[PDB]
Amino acid sequence: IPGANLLRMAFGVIGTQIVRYRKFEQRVKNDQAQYVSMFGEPFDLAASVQRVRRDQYAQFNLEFQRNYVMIFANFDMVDLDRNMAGDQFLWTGRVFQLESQGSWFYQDGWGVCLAVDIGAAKA
Amino acid sequence: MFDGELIAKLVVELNAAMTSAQEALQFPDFEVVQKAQPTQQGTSTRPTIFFQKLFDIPRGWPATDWHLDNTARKYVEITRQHVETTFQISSLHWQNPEITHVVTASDIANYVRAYFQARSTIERVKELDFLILRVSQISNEAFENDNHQFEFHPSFDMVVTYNQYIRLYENAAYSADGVLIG
Repeated sequence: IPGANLLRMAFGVIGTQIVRYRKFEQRVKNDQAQYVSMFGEPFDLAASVQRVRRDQYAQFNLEFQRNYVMIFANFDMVDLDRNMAGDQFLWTGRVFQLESQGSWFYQDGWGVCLAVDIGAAKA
Repeated sequence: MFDGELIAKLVVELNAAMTSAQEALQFPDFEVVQKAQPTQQGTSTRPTIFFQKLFDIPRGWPATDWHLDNTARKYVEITRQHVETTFQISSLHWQNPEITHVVTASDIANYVRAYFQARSTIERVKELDFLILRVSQISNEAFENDNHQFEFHPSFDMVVTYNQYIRLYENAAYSADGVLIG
């Protein structure tokens, strides 16, 4: 049934991991016509993280392997609109591009590994 | 002079140019690397310079001069060719929108081009047995980058002229005689 969420009751069997999730509120300018955004109050979320396991390429001598992650979470998260995306980090900052069945009960996600996190016990 | 000496000299000159440009524009740090690495490598997340060799132009008929070796009674033939080579210079830098102090990759490329076109640098590099012609264009190109973030890869090409030497052997004659008929 598309009523009670299946992911919530499935999380009682497989087992999950914990990530920190922060949402987007607004963006401003930096006298260069470049948007700079701000996020607010990161919180702890329970999600199942999967793999898609990238392969690299070349432009010229530049290998540029892009890092990807697949995440399942019972949250109504958005990747892109006339506004910004959301963020997360299992160990390094990440950002996703997809959508899922949010308005019924659950969603699943994506992720591209940005370089690192600030530190201080993984802020 | 061929390649190894030329590449080493160009690397030293590029290092000097970055050493100047760092105080000129206040970079965090820099690195100079060659494109087409023979071994698998990963790029560096710092202001970087890349160079590569495209092609060569013989530029003129070969010129031969003769040197005589008295002990072995042989001419050693020396042939000199004045070659032109084009090197492609490109840079890479990522823009952090939050910092207020702004420096662009195209800015670094422009400064590097300007350094090589100055009279003082040409005078200094003359003793290194090559010279530089004019540079006519710098172009910005945008690509998606591995982190799905738009980025610029400015580039331009540079021309250096030098001499190539080859050495060979030839016989020698020491006398002449003839016959006259009518």
